[PDB]
Amino acid sequence: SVVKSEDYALPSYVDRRDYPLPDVAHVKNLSASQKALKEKEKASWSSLSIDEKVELYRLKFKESFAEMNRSTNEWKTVVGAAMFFIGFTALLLIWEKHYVYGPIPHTFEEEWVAKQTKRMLDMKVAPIQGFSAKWDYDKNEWKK
Amino acid sequence: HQTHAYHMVNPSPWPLTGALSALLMTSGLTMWFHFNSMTLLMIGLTTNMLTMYQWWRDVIRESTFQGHHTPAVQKGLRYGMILFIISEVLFFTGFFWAFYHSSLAPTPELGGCWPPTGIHPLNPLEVPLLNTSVLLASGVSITWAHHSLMEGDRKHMLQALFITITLGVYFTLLQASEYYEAPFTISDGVYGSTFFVATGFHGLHVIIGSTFLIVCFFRQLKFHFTSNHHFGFEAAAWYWHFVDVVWLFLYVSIYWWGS
Amino acid sequence: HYEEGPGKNIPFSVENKWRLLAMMTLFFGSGFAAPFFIVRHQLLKK
Amino acid sequence: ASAAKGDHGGTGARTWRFLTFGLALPSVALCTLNSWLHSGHRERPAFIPYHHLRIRTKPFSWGDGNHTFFHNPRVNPLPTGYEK
Amino acid sequence: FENRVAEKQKLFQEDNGLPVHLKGGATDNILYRVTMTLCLGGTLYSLYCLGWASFPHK
Amino acid sequence: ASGGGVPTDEEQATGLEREVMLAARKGQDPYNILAPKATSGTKEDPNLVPSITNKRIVGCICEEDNSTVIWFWLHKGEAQRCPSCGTHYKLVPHQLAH
Amino acid sequence: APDFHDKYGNAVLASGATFCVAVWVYMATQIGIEWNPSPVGRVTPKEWR
Amino acid sequence: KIKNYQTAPFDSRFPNQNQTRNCWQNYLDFHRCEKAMTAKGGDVSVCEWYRRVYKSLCPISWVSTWDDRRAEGTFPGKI
Amino acid sequence: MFINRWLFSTNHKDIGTLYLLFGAWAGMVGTALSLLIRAELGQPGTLLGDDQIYNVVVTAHAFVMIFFMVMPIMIGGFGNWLVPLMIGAPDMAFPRMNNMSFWLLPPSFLLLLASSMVEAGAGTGWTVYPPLAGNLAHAGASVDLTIFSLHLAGVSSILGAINFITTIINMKPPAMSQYQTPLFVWSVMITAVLLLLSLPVLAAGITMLLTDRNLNTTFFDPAGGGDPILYQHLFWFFGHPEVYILILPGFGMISHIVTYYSGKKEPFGYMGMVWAMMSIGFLGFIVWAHHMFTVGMDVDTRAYFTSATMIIAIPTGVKVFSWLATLHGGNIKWSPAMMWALGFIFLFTVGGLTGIVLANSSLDIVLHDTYYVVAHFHYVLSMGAVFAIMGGFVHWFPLFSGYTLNDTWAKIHFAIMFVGVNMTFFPQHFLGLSGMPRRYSDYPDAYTMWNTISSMGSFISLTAVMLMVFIIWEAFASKREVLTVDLTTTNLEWLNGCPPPYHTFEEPTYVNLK
Amino acid sequence: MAYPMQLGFQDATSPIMEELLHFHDHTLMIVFLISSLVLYIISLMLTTKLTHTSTMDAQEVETIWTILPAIILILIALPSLRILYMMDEINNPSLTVKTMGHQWYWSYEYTDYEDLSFDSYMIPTSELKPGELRLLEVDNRVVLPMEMTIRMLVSSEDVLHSWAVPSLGLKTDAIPGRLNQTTLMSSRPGLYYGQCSEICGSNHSFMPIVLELVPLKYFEKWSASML
Amino acid sequence: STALAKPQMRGLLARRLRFHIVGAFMVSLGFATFYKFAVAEKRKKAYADFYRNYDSMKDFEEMRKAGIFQSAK
Amino acid sequence: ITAKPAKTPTSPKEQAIGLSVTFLSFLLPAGWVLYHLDNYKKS
Amino acid sequence: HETDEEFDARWVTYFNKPDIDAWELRKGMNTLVGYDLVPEPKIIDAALRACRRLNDFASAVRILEVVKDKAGPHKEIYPYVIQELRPTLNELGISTPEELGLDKV
Ligand code: HEA
Ligand code: HEA
Ligand SMILES: CCCCC/C=C/C/C=C/C/C=C/C/C=C\CCCC(=O)O[C@H](COC(=O)CCCCCCCCCCCCCCCCC)COP(=O)(O)OCCN
Ligand SMILES: CCCCCC/C=C\CCCCCCCCCC(=O)O[C@H](COC(=O)CCCCCCCCCCCCCCC)COP(=O)(O)OC[C@@H](O)CO
Ligand SMILES: CCCCCCCCCCO[C@@H]1O[C@H](CO)[C@@H](O[C@H]2O[C@H](CO)[C@@H](O)[C@H](O)[C@@H]2O)[C@@H](O)[C@H]1O
Ligand code: CUA
Ligand SMILES: [Cu+2]
Ligand SMILES: [Mg+2]
Ligand code: NA
Ligand SMILES: [Zn+2]
Repeated sequence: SVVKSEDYALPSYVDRRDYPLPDVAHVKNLSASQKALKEKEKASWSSLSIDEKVELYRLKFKESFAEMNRSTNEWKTVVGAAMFFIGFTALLLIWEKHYVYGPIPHTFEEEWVAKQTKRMLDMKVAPIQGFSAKWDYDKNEWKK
Repeated sequence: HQTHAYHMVNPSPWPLTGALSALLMTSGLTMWFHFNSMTLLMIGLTTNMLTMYQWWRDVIRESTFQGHHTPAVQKGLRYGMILFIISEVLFFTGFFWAFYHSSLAPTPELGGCWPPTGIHPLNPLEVPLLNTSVLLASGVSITWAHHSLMEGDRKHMLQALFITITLGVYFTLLQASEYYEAPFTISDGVYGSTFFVATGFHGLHVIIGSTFLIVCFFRQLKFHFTSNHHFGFEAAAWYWHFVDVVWLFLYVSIYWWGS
Repeated sequence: HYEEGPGKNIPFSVENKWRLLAMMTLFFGSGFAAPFFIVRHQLLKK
Repeated sequence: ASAAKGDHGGTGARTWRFLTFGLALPSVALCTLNSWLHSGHRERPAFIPYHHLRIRTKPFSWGDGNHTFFHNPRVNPLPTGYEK
Repeated sequence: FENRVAEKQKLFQEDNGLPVHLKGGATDNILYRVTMTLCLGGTLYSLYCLGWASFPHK
Repeated sequence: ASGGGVPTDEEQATGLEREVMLAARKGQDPYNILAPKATSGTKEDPNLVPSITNKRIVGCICEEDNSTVIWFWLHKGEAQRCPSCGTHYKLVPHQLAH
Repeated sequence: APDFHDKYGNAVLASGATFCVAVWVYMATQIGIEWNPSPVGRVTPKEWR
Repeated sequence: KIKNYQTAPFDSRFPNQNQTRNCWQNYLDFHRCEKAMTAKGGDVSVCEWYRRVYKSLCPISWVSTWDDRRAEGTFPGKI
Repeated sequence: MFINRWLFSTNHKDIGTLYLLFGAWAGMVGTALSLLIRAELGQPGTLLGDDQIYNVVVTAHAFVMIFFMVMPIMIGGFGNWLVPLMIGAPDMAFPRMNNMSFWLLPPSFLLLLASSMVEAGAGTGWTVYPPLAGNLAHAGASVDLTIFSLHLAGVSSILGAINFITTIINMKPPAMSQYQTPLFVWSVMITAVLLLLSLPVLAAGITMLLTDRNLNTTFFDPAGGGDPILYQHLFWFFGHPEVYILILPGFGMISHIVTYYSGKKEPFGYMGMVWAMMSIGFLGFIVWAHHMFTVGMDVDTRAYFTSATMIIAIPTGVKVFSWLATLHGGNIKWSPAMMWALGFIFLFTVGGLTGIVLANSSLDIVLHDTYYVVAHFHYVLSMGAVFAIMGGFVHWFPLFSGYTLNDTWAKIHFAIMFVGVNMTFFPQHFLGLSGMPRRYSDYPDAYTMWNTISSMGSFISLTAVMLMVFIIWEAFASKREVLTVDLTTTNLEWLNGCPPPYHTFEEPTYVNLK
Repeated sequence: MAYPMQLGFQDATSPIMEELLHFHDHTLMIVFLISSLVLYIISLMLTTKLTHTSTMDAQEVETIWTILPAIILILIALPSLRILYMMDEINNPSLTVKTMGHQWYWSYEYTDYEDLSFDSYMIPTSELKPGELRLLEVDNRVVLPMEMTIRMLVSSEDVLHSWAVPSLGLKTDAIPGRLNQTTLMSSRPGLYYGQCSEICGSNHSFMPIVLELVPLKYFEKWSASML
Repeated sequence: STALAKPQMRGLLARRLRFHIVGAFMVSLGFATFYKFAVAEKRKKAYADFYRNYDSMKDFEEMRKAGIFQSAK
Repeated sequence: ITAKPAKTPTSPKEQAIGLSVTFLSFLLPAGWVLYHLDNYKKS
Repeated sequence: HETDEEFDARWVTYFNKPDIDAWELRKGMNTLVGYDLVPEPKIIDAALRACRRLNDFASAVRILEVVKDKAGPHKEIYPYVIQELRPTLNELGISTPEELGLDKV
């Protein structure tokens, strides 16, 4: 039952799928009725009751395979919380845009862009695949 | 109580004073190079010397006087020293690389030849040959010294080690004088640069090694070494061979082949 | 000899979690603040 | 190589002392002779202000910033030539 | 010279609880105090120097 | 040509150095310089593990050339077995310094 | 006996997701960030010379 | 006469990315030739190919510095 | 008492702890620097000033992340804490010298900060190439302070390498051969060898820069017949080995972490892993000029450096596959450390592969000095080295401290970091292929989108770094004391308890020769 | 030039750059395949409750995972090296042009026949003409004849720079005291942009390169007009 | 009251591995085929088709009239 | 790994404090600098 | 290595050692579950009987749990095994984990 720091050098108990029979019993000290139960265990197990069998199991082991291998709802907390902090990051970005960044260059104004785009087309920027390739020079429009 | 053979060292201030003295020397150099002042530097050099002195004193206390240097400890010190020497070889390696790089592809600024136009190298058959015979001989006397110490011979140890130191000192004086006499300087392009920096760090190592030998000499005077336990001496001797071998590479490359 | 065990093999106290919070804050905070204040220092010279 | 001598029955103190005084020191004495003979000041070459030499990208941190550390007046010209 | 190593072994093996760097006696303490004073002093002074160099002198 | 005046380890070695040296001469290894030799490691012939306390870490290289070493505390009392190969070890507590 | 995740999992996931989507959509579209998307299919080229 | 030059041709002596020596060499060759011809009583025009090649390859500032140095007596190459 | 213990230490665990503290603090500095980078690049135009201030920031970022965070944490911290425990040694061979290796770091760092405070800082790139780094283009004390900072870090690491090599060769149980030492230990030994051989060459190179700047030498100055390219060879002769130094102990910790959380007693193909680390260590000394494909080098040299660089893929591949083989058939524990490790395996592979792209000098002509290089190295450093450090930190924190982290919080932390670093660096591949140069404070308008998204990702990372501090505070605040650790039979470092006593292995382990 | 949201290389302008695009597609395929396989096997290892935790034999599967990657490397190195030697092939250029790096601009020298040289500076953002590109335009472009083999010689008069034009697959470092050679051949007329590619101080970001490719006849008359 | 059949009880992990490594291999070839069609061949045919009837003078002339060149009006 | 229950439990509220104070110690000083950047850039 | 039948026989014999002790019981099971297989009914039969000789009911039940676990997603295996073990389970009075409620989380 109760494990202590200064027992680290002693054989200990674990619940592990791949180490089914640990080095010590889950419970080492036995009450009077528990002692009587260990005695009865020396006779035919058919005479043991279901409750007695469960009790013998629970003396030897802490959790069953089913208990130890159970899944949990941790993922919800984890994913939820990560989304929360990513969301919080957006607030930092908002603060930064508002108070730190000035206006961007004039070359991003809509009219500048429209003129630059024509010029890029007149110069046939990336004419094979990247940019001008996507412009229909015959119909004077973006390729549908 | 331990039942292994290694040395648990007493908590020590020397690592800290060592590190701080590094900060004072590097700061100091900065201060000297840029703010025309030598004071930080002088302080750094002082604490550096005081650190080295006490630290190695303590090593002597721990070994000769306290007995912590079991064979397993001694074996560790051997690897330590070998590893240290390897690291020094690689340091020198960089300077040789620089030398071979400049001199094998002399650029148009130099006249496109080696030695560069306007450089008149020292004659390698003069003082540099003398320097070579000095270090080589010292390699011999130090081996005599080692053997005498293993054979339990106090007097001849002291004689051979003295001779070895005198030779070290000789090389140093000859080199000081060459430096003074040399018609080229550290500022005479890559010729002066590689020459003085490589032979300069070498000279520094000769001074360190001589000093280490002198420490050995005094420890021997004080009977510290036994005929079988004397690592400090071996270490100094390995270091000393290292110094000698770097010289032979300097001689072949820079004085002879680079002339 | 020295104190051993959880919370004793370390150069800082973990006796009080609030004092600890303050220390960690100063420690990691001074690290993080430094470059901003160095940037500021450069900007305000020339 | 094998040098030209012999011993090898046992390399001890006696042998290394033999080499110290029989070979090493005599070589140092010979080279010392050779050196303190081929010495004598050779005549300093005409000064030519070559741009690959007498480099000054920053003053030296001693003296007047323009003399190398082991400046020898006799043989090391300044960037503007030999000294008086 | 005579071999006085045994006296030094007795001194440094004295069970007085002193760390090796202080075990020689009162001079160890003085030399330690000089060293540490020069180092701590010098370090404060290097911090002062950085402070000074950190600002333009036009 | 020759004389003396250099102390020997016998005369001058001290502290732990001296202890290792004297121990070695009596064929003993109180400071664990040597690798102990395995017994057959059965229940009847267990590996004898000296100790100055009541437990000691054993590392068992189960088969020659295994790269994996199996580590466990060996306690005073009944022989324990290596959890990987079952070879037996028994603690033999105390002494070293008389 | 139900742990932190059994009691709060669903809420932390729901309100975490909602918050993150809301504030990223807001930052992406409402505060004047220039993403500089491709002109292709969006910009009408205009005379520049 | 044997000319009609576009640019310095491939030269198997300097086949790599670093062309510094190609400039230098052709610079020396031109000025060597020029000195040979100006001395022994002959014509500079036979030096012309080296002049074209170095002019094509060498940065103006290099040529310019080299020429200043030849005037000054500080040119480190042999002419 | 306090001074004797923390300023005068000769204890390998205390000195490990000092290194981790130092390392964590450096990480905060390195993180701030990297936010400044990404703030400047987060929208087109000028935020801070011209390229000088900008590159002062870039340079300090790299120096701090490499010499003050990664190396101190992996080698100083994990190395000192774990190596003696994993071989049952009572300490390091040179316990006092070990302390000096630590105390050299604060002064080193102080020198780096000084150089950024005097004059206009060292805006040179962490490579510190002349002539930009020389005394005319970078007049005054900043570059000299940088050089001296590197000298101190260098001495720190050379002495540390000597200490680790000696400890690992000389202080194992007599019956334990080299082929019975854990992979972490191997990884640290091989690292130490590379340090011992490569740092002195850098030392030589930067000394030469120091003398060109202050003593009128001309190693790198064409005027005096020197060569700027000689500097590059000296620096990279160190610099490639350096990156293997930064990843090897990571590889070491990955092997333990993966083995542990797979519930295996041993890594798959131990000898193959030893072989692979050795081969990588050796090959990393003969490939340095792949940093120089654009400097004007002969075609055959370029052919050789391309081919020798590529071969590194083979041993590295054996490692990657062996990690997967270790997972195979495991009883997988999905701990936070395991997540770091699994991320490590994938993202390191990606970065390694983009390194293989760069090995081809043909294509490197176009990629060199672009963001494609930046994306390659941040995959292997910001996701590689850092993931291994995080994995190691969470896995061993309970051994170092005696306390447990909150696992949920740690998984949250992993998740945020993972999104952060990917958002930061993945788009930089596009920026590189399309030609955005390195070390720019501003870029032509076309590159705006990927730079925006990259800076956003860097803010997410910032969030993860903040959360990390809170997580460590929470562990120390709550004081959940470790009880039982599984698999001690194959993880010696855990067997003396958490934390272990000040003195461990005063009585050495017993190992039979048989 | 690069265009907004670009994912890959700028379109090839020279036969060499086309060659690098095909070689990069080939390598990228291999990069996707291997990293996607790794990710796949990770997930495979991780998605079963079946276990096998006893000692696994290694000397058999290590063959496969050494030989396969070795084969893959050779399949990269072959086309890698073919391209590398192509780029080195003797070509006989019609024209030699030098460029010198400076803080912070480029100068060009065309000194085959006449003494032509000029400085090339970034157009300041405040002075862009409508439709011009921020940080990319220069006052004086490097006019060159299209469809001809040109030898570019690169150097610097101060710190390192590096001369790059991504569309033509070019990048040559500019090192003082050194004269680096590359060759340039555009398949098409037009304007081809690049940027200084070695950190060179305060304005490293602001010393771009603009090539103007036109027919020989227009190049000749430009040269003449530029003396 | 029917018994159950003895199922396969050995090598379950190995068998799963073999099955899926073989599957990974098949997907790899399918992606290699796809990629050498939607990327590699697509690229070669784009360049081939572009240059097949490309007229560089005509291209120049269009550029010139649009006004883009310093050296040609 | 198994562990004892916290010796000094840190409740949700206490965590919210530690987390706030942590984030604040990173955000406030940087925020201050960045916010006053313009004041620095021309003064 | 060896054939399937030799392996199983080797394990049957291991567990059938009349005077098998507690340590060998554990070592046997803990080693056996490392392999890529679900132990054959005959091997489990032998292990269970060893549990009986060692008066250890709880380990018998834990053995049945480990069989289930080793089958992973192959849900057919465990009930086949139990079916084959039924005479043994009746003879020794071993209740299954399911009969004991130990299969519920
Ligand atoms: C931890 C740090 C680290 C590591 C481990 C590496 C590892 C590698 N690096 Fe690099 N690198 C850096 C950090 C690192 N790098 C940094 C910081 C720079 C920039 C320096 C500067 O300029 O500032 C840089 C720059 C750099 C360049 C220069 C690019 C340029 O500047 O133009 C090159 C070119 O060859 C290169 C290549 C490689 C290669 C081939 C590897 C290999 O070691 C990777 C091998 C791994 C794999 C290949 C993946 C695993 C293998 C498999 C899954 C098997 C199958 C694979 C194949 C069949 C290919 N790196
Ligand atoms: C390990 C080295 C390392 C790391 C981790 C990083 C991390 C990051 N780097 Fe860095 N970077 C370099 C090394 C590194 N970098 C180098 C060498 C260069 C080239 C410099 C040059 O050109 O000269 C460079 C260049 C570089 C540039 C290009 C500059 C330019 O060309 O103009 C950019 C821009 O986006 C960038 C950004 C970032 C970002 C956002 C992170 C973020 O991912 C960081 C998020 C924070 C962390 C990942 C780390 C925290 C870890 C700890 C705090 C320890 C925790 C404590 C314990 C566990 C106890 N970096
Ligand atoms: C007699 C032979 C013994 C040599 C030692 C001599 C004493 C001086 C002290 C310095 C020792 C340091 C060694 C190497 C340093 C660099 C150059 C020294 C070599 C030297 O001594 O060269 C002298 C130049 O001195 C100069 O500038 C020197 C100016 C002195 C400033 C020292 C510079 C300090 C540089 C610090 C570098 C330290 C970094 C190393 C890191 C190690 C790894 C961390 C040559 O004189 P000259 O007048 O040019 O020519 C002679 C003309 N008649
Ligand atoms: C003007 C002069 C100043 C110049 C600056 C440098 C100054 C000089 C440094 C000279 C080095 C002195 C070293 C003295 C060390 C004495 C301590 C010692 O030697 O300690 C010995 C151990 O070796 C050990 O630690 C081995 C210790 C090895 C030290 C190695 C020395 C190299 C230092 C190099 C530092 C410079 C860096 C180079 C710059 C590029 C003690 O063991 P034993 O000898 O077996 O004794 C025990 C027996 O008695 C038992 O019977
Ligand atoms: C790169 C990492 C950094 C990420 C971004 C930082 C996240 C934001 C943290 C907020 O920091 C504060 O924000 C303020 C405003 O929101 C400040 O008030 C300033 O501005 C005010 C409001 O307009 C005044 O009330 C005050 O005087 C004050 O100076 C300022 O001092 C600062 O401490
Ligand atoms: Cu010029 Cu960067
Ligand atoms: Cu590299
Ligand atoms: Mg470059
Ligand atoms: Na910007
Ligand atoms: Zn065993």
